[PDB]
Amino acid sequence: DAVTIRTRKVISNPLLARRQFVIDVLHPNRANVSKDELREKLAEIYKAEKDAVSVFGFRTQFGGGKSTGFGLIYQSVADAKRFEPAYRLVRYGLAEKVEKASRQQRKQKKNRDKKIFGTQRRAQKRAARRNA
Amino acid sequence: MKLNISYPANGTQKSIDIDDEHKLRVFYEKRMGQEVEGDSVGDEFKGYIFKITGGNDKQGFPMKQGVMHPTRVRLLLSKGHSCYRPRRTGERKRKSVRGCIVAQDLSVLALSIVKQGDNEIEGLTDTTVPKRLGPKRANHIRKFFGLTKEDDVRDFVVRREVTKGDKTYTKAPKIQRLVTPQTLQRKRALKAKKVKNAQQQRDAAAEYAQLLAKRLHERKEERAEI
Amino acid sequence: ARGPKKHLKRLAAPSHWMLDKLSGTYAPRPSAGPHKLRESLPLVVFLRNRLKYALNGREVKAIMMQQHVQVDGKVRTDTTYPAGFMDVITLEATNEHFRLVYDVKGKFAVHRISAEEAAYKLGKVKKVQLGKKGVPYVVTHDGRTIRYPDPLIRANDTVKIDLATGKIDDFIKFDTGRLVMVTGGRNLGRVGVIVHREKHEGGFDLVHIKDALENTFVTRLSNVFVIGTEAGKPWVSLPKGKGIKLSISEERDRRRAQQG
RNA sequence: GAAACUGCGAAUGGCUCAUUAAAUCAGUUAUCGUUUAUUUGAUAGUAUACUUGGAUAACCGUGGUAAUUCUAGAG
RNA sequence: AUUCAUAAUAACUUUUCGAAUCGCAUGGCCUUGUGCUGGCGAUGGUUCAUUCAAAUUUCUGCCCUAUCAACUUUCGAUGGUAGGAUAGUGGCCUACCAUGGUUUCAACGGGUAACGGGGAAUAAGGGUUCGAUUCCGGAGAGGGAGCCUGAGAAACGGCUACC
Repeated sequence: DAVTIRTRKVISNPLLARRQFVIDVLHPNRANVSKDELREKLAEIYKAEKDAVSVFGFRTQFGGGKSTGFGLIYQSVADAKRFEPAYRLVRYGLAEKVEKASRQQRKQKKNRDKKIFGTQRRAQKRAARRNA
Repeated sequence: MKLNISYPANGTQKSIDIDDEHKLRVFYEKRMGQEVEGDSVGDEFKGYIFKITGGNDKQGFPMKQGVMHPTRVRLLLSKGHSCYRPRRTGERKRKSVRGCIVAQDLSVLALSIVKQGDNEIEGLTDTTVPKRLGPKRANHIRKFFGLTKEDDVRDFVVRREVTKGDKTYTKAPKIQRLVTPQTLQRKRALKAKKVKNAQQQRDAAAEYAQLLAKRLHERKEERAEI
Repeated sequence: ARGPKKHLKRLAAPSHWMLDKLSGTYAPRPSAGPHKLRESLPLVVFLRNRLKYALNGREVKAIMMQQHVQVDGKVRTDTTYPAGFMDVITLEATNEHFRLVYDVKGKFAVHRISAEEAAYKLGKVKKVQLGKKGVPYVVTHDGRTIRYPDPLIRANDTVKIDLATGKIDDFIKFDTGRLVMVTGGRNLGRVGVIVHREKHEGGFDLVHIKDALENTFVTRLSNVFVIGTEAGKPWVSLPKGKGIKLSISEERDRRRAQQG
């Protein structure tokens, strides 16, 4: 209801081929909209694609209503993929959260490779022959 | 007391076993690297001459050349020594090793066949193995194929072909120290850069010389007006 | 302590970087380079905390890995490059240029300059002596070495250097009447003009200076950076203020006056 | 793109306050009394060459010890 | 401020190094030979400079204690000459020699429920008390000692030995 998008402190960022500014939502009678919704409104306002828009860090003033945030308007999915981290892309869907094990499991494996010199196959076959 | 004989001529190894302690006396009190007559060892061994290359004792410790004891000692081992692999640079560990003199207390004796006898062992003399890779440096290719300096070495390196069902191909080593126009260009570039640098330093020295003589001239007039 | 320190605690970082207290434990540690650790501004501070071109240090890494950022014209990728006094920082991708210059308040202000301007700098003569093969050289305050200088040059003199060929364009003799700019001390960032120099053998020489407004202020000789030949003519552009100190009441008056 | 060789780092950091009373430490000096990887400047034309050799790892292969980030013979 | 830098001469050296390395583009010249050539670079290298360090180092400044008044000097204590060792100065160590060095302006010895400092608590002023601990400096890795590697460690998530 009467959602408005208000921008200040705009930096044209060619080094990362993007653009940095601050984004304010003026929404009454509502909790707040999802970040993705601000991405579609930013897209419609600035006639850029959805995947070239990224926003983050939204906080509302005391008393409800108005919220601030920070957003990036890239100039391709290619650019928004070149200059961006994995967690934002997993948020949107432009990537996938890689299925690594836990930190303890990975560290324990890496320490467990410190007890073998040379290739794993060599040790495996050697131990198999000695366990006959 | 298992015997780990190997025949380098064919790249063949076979671990045999001797139990009758009356049939191993020919090695007792021998050292590492010394030669031994295979006639007295068993029966399949007539005519054979072996080189004592190493061994491990009943506790597993390896023999080490130069420790003239028939028992174990502890030595501070460092980089370059036998029986030790350093874990970090400069590390030295004190380790237990077996001497180079052969006794009954060994578990295994390592042997190399120096000259074949008259019979054949089922897998130690009759068969052969090939050398897993061929020459990789150019001049070793020349030496081993008897090639000439001027012969094209690119296309006569040996290839090995892996047959994974279809789309099959050979895999060939890169030749190091092969000469290319790239190598010549790099050498020319370095020589030219040395030439250029020497030139520009000579020019700079000359220009500074003229600057010195110039201010000499003006200084001479400046002092000549007093 | 067994060997060289590689970390710089945030509270131990020089204050003239205006590093906020509560960001995190550590501060950028400027690499060994042309300028002293304390009297230099590493590039990550310049390209993040001043220009806000990057939100963080990872994006600083990305920006410099793409040949964007330049120091004295040459391309640098060392995020912690000790950029210091008179250094010229070129940003061709943004079409923007800078020069590290001490604003009067005591810091490195964000001093924009032109492309024609961003092709030279200035250098104080530390010493003059003969190297190997009798070749004379002079050492500058930025670790630059130049062979075959003018046979008249001595210590405490400023030279003009082209950022492309590394050659000396023109210089200045140190004597009374020169426009200068204090390099250290409490008089940091302010622009004055030489009045007199007092010579203490074995001690530290003292120099007497005067701002455009009549104010006589003394300073250690080792903090004097000659910037011109006479009053009113620097050899580089000066920041918003021209290096004259204004008292707190004066600045408050000016703030009220400007804002209405 | 494993392994291994080579190079670099591992002398930073983090923890603690036991020792320590002109010692440590603080401000202030000195190196015309020394070493310094790295960084950044410079900087060497000096009176078989279409580019020299031989080792070893990685690797396949025989193993030994109850056991260790143990290793030996051979190609 | 120098026997400084730099330069010269005569000789010396188990001869230091003055590039047998690597990636992408492949251009231009013809006296058309797998020709002569040459663009951004990687890495490396002697010396000097610089930067990051280090090691020494000047002056002044520490709590309680005399039921601690003399201390140091055999086996270095204070100094001189010569050497050895060190990265380098220096009793750092050795040889010979001299007999010096500190102390009531508190040496030396003993205590510390003592790491030092920036600081903290209370505070009319002057003071009193605290600071293991977010920063700086030091020291240690069970206790001791000795080393390897390396520019840099007497390193302990390095080694060696004893307890």
